Amino acid sequence: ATKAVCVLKGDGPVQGIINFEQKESNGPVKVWGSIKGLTEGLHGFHVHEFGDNTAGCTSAGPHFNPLSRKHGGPKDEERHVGDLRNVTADKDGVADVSIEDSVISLSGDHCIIGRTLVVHEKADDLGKGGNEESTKTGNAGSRLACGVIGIAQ
Amino acid sequence: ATKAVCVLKGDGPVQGIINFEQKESNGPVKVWGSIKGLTEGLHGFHVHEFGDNTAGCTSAGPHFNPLSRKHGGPKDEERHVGDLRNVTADKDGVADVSIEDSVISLSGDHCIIGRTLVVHEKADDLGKGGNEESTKTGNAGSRLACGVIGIAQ
Ligand SMILES: [Cu+2]
Ligand SMILES: [Zn+2]
Ligand SMILES: [Zn+2]
Ligand SMILES: [Zn+2]
Repeated sequence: ATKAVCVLKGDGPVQGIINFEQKESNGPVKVWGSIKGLTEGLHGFHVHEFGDNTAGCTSAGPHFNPLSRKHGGPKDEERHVGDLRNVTADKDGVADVSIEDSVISLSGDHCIIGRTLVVHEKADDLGKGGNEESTKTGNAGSRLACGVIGIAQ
Repeated sequence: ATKAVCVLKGDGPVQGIINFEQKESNGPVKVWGSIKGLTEGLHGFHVHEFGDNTAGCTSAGPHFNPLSRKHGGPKDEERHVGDLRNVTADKDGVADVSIEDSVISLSGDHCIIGRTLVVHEKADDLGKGGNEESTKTGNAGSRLACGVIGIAQ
């Protein structure tokens, strides 16, 4: 089993800690933790290509997309590797994150270690927003907080 | 060619940006950038095992040492993978860094992507200090700033 971690920070009050664990090579990855300081409701959640925080979250590049596919969310084969849909902040602006994803990995050519996890201002429309950008990015607005994904003990 | 980058931050004023470039698999890695806020003089400069910033630089773990060697200088055969050259700050607190290292790598068994770069309170003694601890850590004092090493464009 392999593990990773990410501390999310930005220019505002959004802060979080997200853990990753992958029991088997090419197996599902458990993603869990908490993000606070968010507005209630849906916030886009993505792995961006570059683990480059030199210009804050702006230098993280586009969605991690090694298979050169369209943006999506629900369907494993019809998304970018980095598309992790939305986190949901409850009434108190805390998102309790707990999901399992079978497309990201902590090794091999879908590996996310050394890349940037980003939480967004707005909901990701999952590719169904009805415009061209929806199929590129999901229209999730600004990057509120991010961090580089590191190897964990 | 591949590339990496690291933004070093801590609780004090020490901060910086360090770039990595490796033109060939298992070839030398150029390491260059700048760190500010430092006391004039030598400062230890290490790759630590874990890219875990959840307890600040403390959660980075030990020197990256996949070959289970003693601590040394970068030019020694007996060294940890993570034992890089000390950086040197001028009077104004700025260490402009430019080195090459042939033991770290951006892929393979010595890969440092997803690990942590740390700049220290004082000089690394290169394992030539006059105590036992010298050949464990190099006696470089506290961890002033650190960051996770990410994939760059
Ligand atoms: Cu160190
Ligand atoms: Zn995004
Ligand atoms: Zn996407
Ligand atoms: Zn060492």
